[PDB]
Amino acid sequence: KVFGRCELAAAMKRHGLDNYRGYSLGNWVCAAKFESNFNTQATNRNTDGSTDYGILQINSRWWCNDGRTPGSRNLCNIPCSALLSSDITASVNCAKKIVSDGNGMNAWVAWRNRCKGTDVQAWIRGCRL
Repeated sequence: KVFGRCELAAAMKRHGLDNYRGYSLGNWVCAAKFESNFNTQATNRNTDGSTDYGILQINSRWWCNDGRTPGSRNLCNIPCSALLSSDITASVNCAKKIVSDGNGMNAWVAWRNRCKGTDVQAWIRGCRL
């Protein structure tokens, strides 16, 4: 499923991401936009053989099991395919573990390179939250 930007913002707020660990809602919407273009089915292979899954492009080396990433952890205790659901609950809860890991949202290359230091709240203007 491809989200609308306000529809995603509403869903992320419902699941408690707004100001989670100090990151306002605009950061999470901006990250999703540049990681996946709001597409829950987005997958991307990495050079080391791991794969990124879902709206926040969560990686199979550490956070989920896809059965083809040898010597990998499953810290969110889910199959990676669960991150492709139009229900974003698993993606959001796993992201809550990731952002608490220590590096914050710098864990997402796209957020750091494309959202950090910008007017992220522009991503929720006009939305009815």
